[PDB]
Amino acid sequence: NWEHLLSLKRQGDTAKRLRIELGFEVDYDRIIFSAPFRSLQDKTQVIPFVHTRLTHSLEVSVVGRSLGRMVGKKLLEKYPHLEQVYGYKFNDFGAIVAAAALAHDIGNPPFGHSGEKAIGEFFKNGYGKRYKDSLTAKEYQDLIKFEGNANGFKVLSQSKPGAQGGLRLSYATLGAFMKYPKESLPHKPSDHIADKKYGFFQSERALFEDVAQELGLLKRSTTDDVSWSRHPLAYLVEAADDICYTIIDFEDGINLGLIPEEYALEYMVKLVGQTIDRNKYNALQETSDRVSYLRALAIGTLINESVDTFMKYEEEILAGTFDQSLIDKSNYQAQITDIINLSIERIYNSREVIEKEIAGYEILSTLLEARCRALDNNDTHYNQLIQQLLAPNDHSEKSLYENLIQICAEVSTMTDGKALRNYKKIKGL
Amino acid sequence: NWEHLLSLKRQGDTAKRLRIELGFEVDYDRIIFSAPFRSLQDKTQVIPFVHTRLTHSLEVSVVGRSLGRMVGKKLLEKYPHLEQVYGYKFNDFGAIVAAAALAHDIGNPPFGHSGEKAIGEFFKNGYGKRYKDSLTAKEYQDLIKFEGNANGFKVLSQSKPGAQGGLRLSYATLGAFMKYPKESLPHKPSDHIADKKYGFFQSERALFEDVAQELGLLKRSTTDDVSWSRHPLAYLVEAADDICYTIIDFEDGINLGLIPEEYALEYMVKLVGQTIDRNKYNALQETSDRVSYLRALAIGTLINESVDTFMKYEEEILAGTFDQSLIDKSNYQAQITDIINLSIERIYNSREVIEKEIAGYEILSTLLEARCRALDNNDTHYNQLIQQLLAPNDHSEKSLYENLIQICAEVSTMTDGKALRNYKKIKGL
Ligand SMILES: [Mg+2]
Ligand SMILES: [Mg+2]
Repeated sequence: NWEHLLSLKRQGDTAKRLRIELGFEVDYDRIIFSAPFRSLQDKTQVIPFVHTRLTHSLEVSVVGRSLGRMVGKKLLEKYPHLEQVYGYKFNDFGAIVAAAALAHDIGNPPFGHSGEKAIGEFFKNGYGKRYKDSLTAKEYQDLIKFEGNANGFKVLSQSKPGAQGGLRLSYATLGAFMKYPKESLPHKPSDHIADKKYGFFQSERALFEDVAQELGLLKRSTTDDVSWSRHPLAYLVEAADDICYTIIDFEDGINLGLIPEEYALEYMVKLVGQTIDRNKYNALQETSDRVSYLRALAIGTLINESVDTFMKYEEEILAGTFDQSLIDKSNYQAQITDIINLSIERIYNSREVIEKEIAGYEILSTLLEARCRALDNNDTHYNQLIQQLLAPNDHSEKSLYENLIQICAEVSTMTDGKALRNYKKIKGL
Repeated sequence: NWEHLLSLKRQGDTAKRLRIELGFEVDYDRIIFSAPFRSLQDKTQVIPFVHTRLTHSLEVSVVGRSLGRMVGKKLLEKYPHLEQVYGYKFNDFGAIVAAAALAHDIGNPPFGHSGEKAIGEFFKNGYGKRYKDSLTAKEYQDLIKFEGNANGFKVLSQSKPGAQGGLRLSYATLGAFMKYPKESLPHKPSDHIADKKYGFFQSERALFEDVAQELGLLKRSTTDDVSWSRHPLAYLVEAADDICYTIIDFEDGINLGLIPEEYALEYMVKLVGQTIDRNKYNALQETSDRVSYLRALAIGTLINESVDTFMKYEEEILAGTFDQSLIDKSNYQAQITDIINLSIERIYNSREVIEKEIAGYEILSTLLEARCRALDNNDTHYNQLIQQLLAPNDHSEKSLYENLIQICAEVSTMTDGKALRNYKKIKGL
């Protein structure tokens, strides 16, 4: 039911909010001005001009806003009652998808997936193994299979003294942000696209249950482990992100010298052939302009194809029977796969990227060990100094799992500069 | 006439474009993906978390989008025919103002106004004085009173082989971007707000004349020096920029330790008193959260006040008789002035900001002198090396003024990193 999916409800609301009577734009406005989003300006994208996480978020938001606007147009033309009595507009869908896409990278720890694996391995085989017997199975699982999507949900909606609900985003935006509406256990029960990872920690189970019950998400789990169907706009958000990750990593790889210019045309002829102006392409004198020209065309065709795919399986998506992505139903699957493999071989496996990941591991391991050692023995002078350096903000009487997840969130959201400086101080440099 | 002001015309168009038959959102989308806008991620805001030019542009765009949406609502309710037959929406106004505000900092040289003065002084008393007799009075004036607004217009609309019209933005966006629709001469003929500076160089006179004739801007000059009235949405763009420059420089100054916390409340009580929740403010435990809370409130009230002021003088603004800014008609003028003066005394006059400006002067002077010396004698080996290092892109048979303005644009749009590296290479470091 689309009426419940486009909920304007926020945390702490008592009276129901109706479309015909704050707005989805306000979510984007709040995310833009938020400190965690601003902090993305000092966070890199594990590549050797090259995009930072802030620009990637910006570009993803721009693709998601286009996808959502077209999808809202088509749904409003398919469900007249959504605008006749409920008063919804395609700009609403665009705003929801753009706000969800803008914050999709707000909780990811530095150094890419290597940082996530470092946080996981710290609690699996490192100093964090001591907490295994003091936590429940799902809590420990969250600790060992730490992902930045659950951390991003935590950042977007975590209460603090004087700020309940965090950014207080609308429930539609929160639902679109959740790509994996399931708990930390069981680990990958099936081949469904939404079961690859989890989207919320144990400290957010009640809040996401409230969000799902407000949005009317279908309960797909018959056991005691909660799991819901994906929000239909989460498909658009993820498709936008994949389109950017594919076409823009290739642009960045080509412009940085890691990928020769020939592969650009070689893997973009199929994508851009239907709309390329050959005279304009040949008239361009710089490689950067040509690759930008190709990137714009490819993004446009992929956006249109994703909209067509979404409207092809709307009923299946709303029922929860869709087990793959919108980009997986692409006619350009071979070319997309070839581009992804070439990017993996030339960028992600480059020395510079490997070197950086090896440093992240040592920095994150050191910081996590220092924070945990301070947590266990908060009486020594060195531990008091560590607490002052890394957690001067506040202190409270919380549980062990809450403290550990707070440590993980604080370490994940540090800027590369702040993390490196703290690691050097702790290492006496 | 508002119908002509909301023009969808772009460079090279032959058939007229009508609202009821590409869209103002496309301008924002293009600016986001443009290389010059991306380059703002490596450009600082001459302050010692602290905003870069990209985040300032982002925040300004967000304020301008709010202002434009409210102003469009009120104009559509005041002119029913703008939506009944022409089919315009308030989202159009919001998109135009947001696109204009996003690119307002795209042509400014580094090191703030110190860089602009360095470029001016290079041609006034430096090595550039040799070109005074080889150029017209207005051309030389443009060289010596170089501003980043004209350079931003150049960046947004300058033709290149394979790219005619640059980003090919809509004419409404270009009109809203132009804060000073006048030539380089005469220099400040009156006290009008639009006559403080100029908005386009001599190489863009024909293009901006075409833009003004398409938008129906009123010719305010009876002499041979062209000058037009401000576009009504340029007032909103400038008001948004001033609101951010005032409230956010104060936030940055407070958070950086240059401004104590007391002045925050002292100068924000009047602005935020009508909408502040005292319980929420006192419950916050960190200074950053409190100042963010105050900044959001102040931005909201200033936005509403600016909308009210704009609708107060709509007829005067459309006739061209308005000689001041929207922020100049504020009831909070004393508090705004006090905040600006405190920011000037504590941030802009800080050592760190002074030191940086003294370095900009030497870097920009060195780079401009090297480029000019390469231009005059393009036969020596050293000059060929300089041309390869600083201008490898392309070469053409252009006039002296075109070459000099191209040199100025290229130097102004270099990233701080690229500029510093080139200056060190030239200095043999
Ligand atoms: Mg992404
Ligand atoms: Mg500004």
